[PDB]
Amino acid sequence: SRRWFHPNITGVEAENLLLTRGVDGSFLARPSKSNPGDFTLSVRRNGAVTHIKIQNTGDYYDLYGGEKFATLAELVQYYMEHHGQLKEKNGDVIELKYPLNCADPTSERWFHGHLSGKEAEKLLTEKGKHGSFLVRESQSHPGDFVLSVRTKSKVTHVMIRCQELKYDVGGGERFDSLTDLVEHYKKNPMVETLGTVLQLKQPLNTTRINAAEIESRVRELSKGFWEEFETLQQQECKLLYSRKEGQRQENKNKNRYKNILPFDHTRVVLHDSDYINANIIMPEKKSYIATQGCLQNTVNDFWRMVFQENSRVIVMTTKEVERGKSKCVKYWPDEYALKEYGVMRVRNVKESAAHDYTLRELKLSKVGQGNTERTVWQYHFRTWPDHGVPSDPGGVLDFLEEVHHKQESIMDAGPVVVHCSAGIARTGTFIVIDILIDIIREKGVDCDIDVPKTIQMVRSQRSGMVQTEAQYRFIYMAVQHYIETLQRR
Repeated sequence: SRRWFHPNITGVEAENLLLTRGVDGSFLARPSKSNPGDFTLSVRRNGAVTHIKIQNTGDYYDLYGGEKFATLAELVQYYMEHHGQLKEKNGDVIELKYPLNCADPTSERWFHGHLSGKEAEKLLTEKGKHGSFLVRESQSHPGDFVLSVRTKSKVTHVMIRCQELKYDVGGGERFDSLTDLVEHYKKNPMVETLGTVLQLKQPLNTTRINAAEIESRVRELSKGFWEEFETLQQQECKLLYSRKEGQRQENKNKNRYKNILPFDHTRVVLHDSDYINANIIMPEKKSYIATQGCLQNTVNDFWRMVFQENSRVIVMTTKEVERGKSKCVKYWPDEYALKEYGVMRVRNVKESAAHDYTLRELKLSKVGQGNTERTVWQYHFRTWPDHGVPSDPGGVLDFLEEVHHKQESIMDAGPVVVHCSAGIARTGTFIVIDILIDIIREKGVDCDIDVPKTIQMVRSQRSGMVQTEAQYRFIYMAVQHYIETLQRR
């Protein structure tokens, strides 16, 4: 987990922590209380503490005096090692040496706080498998905690004693935080005298729901969304995969933002150089490619990729110059016009304007070979607001239904190409919504969906997909809308 992240702390307290149990080079990150959605990097230097603003533009994380990033975890990783170059406007170096770990277990998946043993047993019974576990506060002995584990099946309760600030299960080693304890016993499982192993394989799932009762869950979260989202973020340390190819000198100018790079193990490798800032996304039979908006020097690469991957549908989530900002170089010809882009040729056959989007029917082929020609349908979503999300998800739902049918009607088509600015925020929101609806569309409303687990899966294929709580909520709203305007049928 992001040990260096402190969820319910204030600027003043954060100083006290670093001034008492931190040294020079000590750091932590916290949500900003002054700014909804923003964050702060409290660093200790020269016996004193600075607070560096980390803003979430809605598309990425912007570090004042630093770079832009897809996740906080990738941010800290970047300054904690290779290219440790964090400076003040004076030009002096701020070093991140020692993560100051948080004892507060609140946004841990396994932590349920105030909860009864009868309630906990219920959950573990019908939401659990071998290895499911959770940690609640003891109703019985206050200050202590109970670990409850599921393993012809049983549930087992182990007391966790809190003595003089440390935690122990009644013997052995005494830990500093409940997170320390849990990690230890995940790795070093408690055993019974009668020979049962108390395995801790995965926290008990509290986010999976049945699509039918989506309305009841949205009710609860709206009463929350914030907790669920934060718990999702606390998992991004499990996703720090290699992005070495994107860091090659030759590939640097091929990225819209230098530190927002494709994971090596899912990047699109261009044959016939080989680099593009794009990742294949496969749900765990429609697949996706998530990519940044084009750069003037990457347009030929965009079409190479489209041709190579056999994509027949493109989804463009950014509108034509939103206001005073380049979010994508125009990479398609004017209507009726025909253009070459390196070895690739594109004719714009026709444009249909809908209310929420524009459709361009494009003909793509390699130069020299007429036989390689295929129609690519570019779906250009136009009404996404400059700030936040659409008030109503209907326009988005309608847009995806059309994309889905187009894709479904074209035999043996490759991945649907989805892109926005950096290719992680709206790109992430559309893809997840589409994956969720796909599941419902195929399996009906008596099916299990887990929004956060779905985002996690996708985030293991491209960095930091889905950026904001608003996007998180909107995904929920979108799915609820689909369910409702479906049951009425």
